[PDB]
Amino acid sequence: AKEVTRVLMVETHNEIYDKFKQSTHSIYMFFNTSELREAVPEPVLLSRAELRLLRLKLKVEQHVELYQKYSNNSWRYLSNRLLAPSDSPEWLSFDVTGVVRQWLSRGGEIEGFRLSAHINGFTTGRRGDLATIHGMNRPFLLLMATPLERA
Amino acid sequence: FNLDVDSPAEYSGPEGSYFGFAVDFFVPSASSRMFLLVGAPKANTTQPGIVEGGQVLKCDWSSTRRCQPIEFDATGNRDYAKDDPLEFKSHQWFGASVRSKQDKILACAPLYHWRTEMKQEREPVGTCFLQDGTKTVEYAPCRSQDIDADGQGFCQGGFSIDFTKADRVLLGGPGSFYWQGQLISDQVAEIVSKYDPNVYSIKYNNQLATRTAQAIFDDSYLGYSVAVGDFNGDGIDDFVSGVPRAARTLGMVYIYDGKNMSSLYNFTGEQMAAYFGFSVAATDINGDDYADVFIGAPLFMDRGSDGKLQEVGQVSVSLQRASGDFQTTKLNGFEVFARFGSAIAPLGDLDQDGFNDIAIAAPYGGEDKKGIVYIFNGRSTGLNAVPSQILEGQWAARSGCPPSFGYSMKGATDIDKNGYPDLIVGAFGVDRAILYRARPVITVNAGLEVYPSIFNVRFCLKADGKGVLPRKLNFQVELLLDSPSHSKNMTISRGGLMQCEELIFMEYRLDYRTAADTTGLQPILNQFTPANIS
Amino acid sequence: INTQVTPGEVSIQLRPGAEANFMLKVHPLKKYPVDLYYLVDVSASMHNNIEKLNSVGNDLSRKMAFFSRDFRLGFGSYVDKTVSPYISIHPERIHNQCSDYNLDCMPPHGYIHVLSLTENITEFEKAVHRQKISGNIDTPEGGFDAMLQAAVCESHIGWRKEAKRLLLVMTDQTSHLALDSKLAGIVCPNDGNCHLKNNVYVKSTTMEHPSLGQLSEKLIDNNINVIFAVQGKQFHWYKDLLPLLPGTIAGEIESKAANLNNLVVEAYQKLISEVKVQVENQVQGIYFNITAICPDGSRKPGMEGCRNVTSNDEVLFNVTVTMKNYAIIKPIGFNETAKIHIHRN
Ligand SMILES: *[C@@H]1O[C@H](CO)[C@@H](O[C@@H]2O[C@H](CO)[C@@H](O[C@@H]3O[C@H](CO)[C@@H](O[C@H]4O[C@H](CO[C@H]5O[C@H](CO)[C@@H](O)[C@H](O)[C@@H]5O)[C@@H](O)[C@H](O)[C@@H]4O)[C@H](O[C@H]4O[C@H](CO)[C@@H](O)[C@H](O)[C@@H]4O)[C@@H]3O)[C@H](O)[C@H]2NC(C)=O)[C@H](O)[C@H]1NC(C)=O
Ligand SMILES: *[C@@H]1O[C@H](CO)[C@@H](O[C@@H]2O[C@H](CO)[C@@H](O[C@@H]3O[C@H](CO)[C@@H](O)[C@H](O)[C@H]3NC(C)=O)[C@H](O)[C@H]2NC(C)=O)[C@H](O)[C@H]1NC(C)=O
Ligand SMILES: *[C@@H]1O[C@H](CO)[C@@H](O[C@@H]2O[C@H](CO)[C@@H](O)[C@H](O)[C@H]2NC(C)=O)[C@H](O)[C@H]1NC(C)=O
Ligand SMILES: *[C@@H]1O[C@H](CO)[C@@H](O[C@@H]2O[C@H](CO)[C@@H](O)[C@H](O)[C@H]2NC(C)=O)[C@H](O)[C@H]1NC(C)=O
Ligand SMILES: *[C@@H]1O[C@H](CO)[C@@H](O)[C@H](O)[C@H]1NC(C)=O
Ligand SMILES: *[C@@H]1O[C@H](CO)[C@@H](O)[C@H](O)[C@H]1NC(C)=O
Ligand SMILES: *[C@@H]1O[C@H](CO)[C@@H](O)[C@H](O)[C@H]1NC(C)=O
Ligand SMILES: *[C@@H]1O[C@H](CO)[C@@H](O)[C@H](O)[C@H]1NC(C)=O
Ligand SMILES: *[C@@H]1O[C@H](CO)[C@@H](O)[C@H](O)[C@H]1NC(C)=O
Ligand SMILES: [Ca+2]
Ligand SMILES: [Ca+2]
Ligand SMILES: [Ca+2]
Ligand SMILES: [Ca+2]
Ligand SMILES: [Ca+2]
Ligand SMILES: [Mn+2]
Repeated sequence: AKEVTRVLMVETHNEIYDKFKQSTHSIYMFFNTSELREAVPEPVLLSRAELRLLRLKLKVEQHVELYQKYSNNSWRYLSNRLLAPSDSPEWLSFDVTGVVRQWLSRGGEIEGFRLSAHINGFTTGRRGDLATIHGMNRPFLLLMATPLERA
Repeated sequence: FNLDVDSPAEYSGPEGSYFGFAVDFFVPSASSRMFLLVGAPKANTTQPGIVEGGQVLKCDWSSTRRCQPIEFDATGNRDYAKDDPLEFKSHQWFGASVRSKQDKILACAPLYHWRTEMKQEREPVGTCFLQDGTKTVEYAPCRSQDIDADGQGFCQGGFSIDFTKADRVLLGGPGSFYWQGQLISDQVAEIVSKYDPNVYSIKYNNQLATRTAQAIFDDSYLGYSVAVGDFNGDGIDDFVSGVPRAARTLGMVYIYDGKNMSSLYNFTGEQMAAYFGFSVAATDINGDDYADVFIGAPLFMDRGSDGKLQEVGQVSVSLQRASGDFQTTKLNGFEVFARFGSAIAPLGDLDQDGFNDIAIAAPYGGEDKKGIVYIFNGRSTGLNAVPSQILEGQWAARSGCPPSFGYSMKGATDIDKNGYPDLIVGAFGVDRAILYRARPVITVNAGLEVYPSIFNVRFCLKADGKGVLPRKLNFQVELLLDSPSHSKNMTISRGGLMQCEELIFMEYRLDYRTAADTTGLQPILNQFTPANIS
Repeated sequence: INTQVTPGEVSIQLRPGAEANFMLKVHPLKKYPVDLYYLVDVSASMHNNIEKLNSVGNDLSRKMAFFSRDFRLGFGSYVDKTVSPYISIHPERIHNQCSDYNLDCMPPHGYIHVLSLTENITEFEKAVHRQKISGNIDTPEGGFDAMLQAAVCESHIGWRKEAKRLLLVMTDQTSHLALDSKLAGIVCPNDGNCHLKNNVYVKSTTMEHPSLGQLSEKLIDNNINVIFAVQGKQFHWYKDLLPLLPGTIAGEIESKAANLNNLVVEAYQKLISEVKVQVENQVQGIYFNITAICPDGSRKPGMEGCRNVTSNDEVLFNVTVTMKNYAIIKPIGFNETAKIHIHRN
């Protein structure tokens, strides 16, 4: 019923690897606010926002630590999740509605999330000549917002 | 230096089938007839739908040199589902590596493209066929549940195999863990007892193999060449593997333990990309009862007087001592672009002088690239630098791909029961397998007594030999002054005393007619003794 | 007759046991015509280097305009052998190796000659855009075979006898060695002849990778200067290969991967400033000893020769030919030769 939209992330080399070139400890996905405003202008019109990720074939143990960018100088904790030991590219969904709503009206240069431990669009896991190749379904921000005319 | 070059045993095979890629001897203990094993990976078989599958032909040594192939798996491709080929045996290169124990024959296909249970891709894992008597079994070490090139997808088993004296089989697959390598050693009894054609993983109970290394260790080609030898003196042969791609492409040799894969020693090449460890053999050379390590580098570049680099090849010999330290001696090549050191195979005590002998061959040397084989003897301190015998190929190039005579050879196995280990040389370019027989070696001592020196001339001599030899021998001598010459046909028995006589500088020639045996082997004189005194 | 090397030919007769030295003068010139070839890897590990190479075309001409007066540029690509286990022979992956990623990528190929050396540059910017990316499974990428095919096949590439040949090969990781093809099953060596049917190396599945020594000899015979533009950690590995390859130098590429024009300028300047000579002697009984003299005054005989030399700086090479058919002695990268004829008696 509600209109859906997708907000693609920045390129791994363009803006992701600007200062955080080697984020081995945690994979980082960055975004800028112009595309979020393009998806929907009204902050209140965002009924729900979701984060889509593609799981890998770990099948041993998955513990993801979710930090967020508060004023680009600190960290913010929201929640944590686990991945079932299944050898299949399962889809992951995170509830980041508040962060997206806050960032939509907050002017900034770049914003992102830390995924630490204590995937499609990144290194697949085959070391050598088949490691750095990118494919579709690159991590994006799924949005579910009502049209301005309807509401 | 006793190899017969005037009458070599020549074996033919299918045309354009790489007949001679892998040669080995077959000496069954139960029977008194010793056969031969040759490889032909590109030989068409009678299997349905299999093109150029390959076979291991077995040739007899008798006068009627007729040859026939051995039946190992006479069936088509297996099926996993309806209209689904479970196997891709076409171009499987079956018979690339052949190793034979007393009565066990192991033929291995390194291009056995087994589709996985779930991913069902044509990645070749590599299997082997072990036969001892009428019963035959199938051995698949690299076929397991760790699929894709991460663990064992491109394991390529059976590339290099060897048999341990302790009734054990060593298998090395260079393609495991993104071409890192593996060394899978299993007991023959377990494989023989547990043979279920229904199950494919065929997981074993006493299977020990090297685990995955670090990420930087990728492209190591471990298990490229395997050998067996005793180093720590515990009664079990250790494992030696050639590593020509590790150490940022420098060349290494890894020595493991047959008990629980413990790293005893290591080796490192001096030149970058010099193919250190391409072929490794473990045999004794100085008769100290310690198994030495022989390492050959086919593509080695050396600096000349003017600094011009030439690719002649280099072979390194390691002399093991009681303490454990290794003394490395480098043997440079003889001809440019000859690939000296491509194939190394021990010959044992070829001339029965106590010290064993080894052979190093250059498959692309000589005129028109006919292949050159060098025979090296053994000393107390290493081995003799200069070659003792030269073997040359008598066949030219049929096509652009050269014959490459001497690309692979087997030895250290007596066939004619003369006590001399004969050597077989197989060239896949011309599809021939040539066996060279060791001629009898007779050591002779000569002594001349003249008194007074200012007259009586009375020369004496004796003869001795090892193995089966004719009871009576014929020798021709001569006389020189300052009649000036006196010839005499004398007869000396083996082990006899001083055959002294007088006549009122000598040169002696052995008669090659009466001394020849029924087969046709003419005894050869010792090359290390002088033929003239004073 | 000869221009760079002063003596066209020297005929000296000598009895065995007596030495007879001569003079070999070398005078490098200025404004060498440049034929530069781009042997670039189009493997999957270079999704960014291909786009980095896009802008070299028009920009490098400005830099080369005041070193040389005429510039001719070509193009080339190579991935790897079209065999297993180097590539995937699966029915769905034999033609496209990016099916598992659902990506449109060029099928792997041993060597394809996209464009020859042309005065036109607009052809170069058209050629860089129409070629896609490729890839395969194993980490090493066969480049020595591409070098040998781009060197031997002079007619297809279009090398000029009067210009300074330049073959600039770009890689980031190690290349396949000669005997690595035993895993695939190819077990006899490369002959080294021309096998380009139609700008495609058809003999990529029946012959092994060329030897390092054979490749170096062919490069010396074809008077080909090689620049090893690399960006990864393998810069040290390719730097240690420079003594093995006469007349060859290697350069570094940053991660941001835009110093290609500067790297080419520096490589050209270094190649012009180095003068090394080796003798390819086949006459039996003669021994070659070379004594090089440097303009700086430091007597440095040997293969290294003299470095940091420019025009109007005459470099001397004292050679004393003795005795214990003709022998050709020539500098590496110089289009002229100094063939010496000796009286056999
Ligand atoms: C002759 O040459 C031989 C070849 O060079 C050489 O053999 C090498 O020996 C060294 C040490 O003797 C050995 O290095 C060790 O390798 C161990 C794995 O076999 C490793 O164990 C840890 O790593 C395993 C897998 O590594 C992955 O996972 C790790 C996390 O677990 C991660 O950190 C790694 O980066 C990699 O991704 C893992 O499964 C295992 O559980 C261990 O975690 C050893 O690690 C030690 O170091 C860590 C610190 O990093 C310490 O916590 C601890 O002390 C660990 O023990 C160690 O790296 C090579 O692997 C051998 N190579 C081959 C090939 O076998 C012989 O030793 C030489 N002989 C002589 C006499 O010199
Ligand atoms: C190796 O390279 C050298 C440098 O490029 C060549 O040397 C020069 O070769 C030019 C050939 O293109 C000459 O130009 C021509 O020379 C002839 C003299 O025979 C004149 O009639 C032509 O008019 C002239 N063409 C022009 C100027 O456009 C150069 O004169 C000559 N020398 C210099 C100093 O540039 C070598 O020839 C070349 N060697 C081989 C074997 O190709
Ligand atoms: C093995 O059998 C095949 C066909 O029965 C022979 O022909 C080869 O296979 C196809 C035939 O259509 C061709 O594409 C190949 O080029 C053929 N090979 C050659 C070398 O011509 C093949 O010759 C047979 N091989 C042997 C050793 O007998
Ligand atoms: C099994 O492996 C272990 C560990 O590699 C071996 O224990 C070492 O063996 C070496 C070889 O003699 C000794 O020098 C060490 O003192 C041993 N202990 C260590 C390293 O802590 C063991 O010998 C191997 N074999 C068996 C049967 O256990
Ligand atoms: C920033 O936002 C713009 C909006 O048009 C978008 O095109 C771009 O991809 C974003 N990321 C950048 C510039 O890194
Ligand atoms: C010795 O034997 C040879 C060959 O058997 C024979 O030709 C010769 O006449 C014999 N006698 C002498 C004196 O050589
Ligand atoms: C090649 O250069 C010439 C010289 O100006 C030019 O006229 C021509 O258009 C160029 N070729 C192309 C395809 O643009
Ligand atoms: C050749 O000449 C050099 C320089 O004059 C000198 O080292 C010696 O006379 C000779 N060297 C060799 C290695 O023959
Ligand atoms: C070259 O060296 C020789 C010594 O080997 C010397 O006699 C001769 O004078 C030298 N020639 C020149 C031009 O210096
Ligand atoms: Ca032992
Ligand atoms: Ca010894
Ligand atoms: Ca001996
Ligand atoms: Ca014999
Ligand atoms: Ca590759
Ligand atoms: Mn690559």
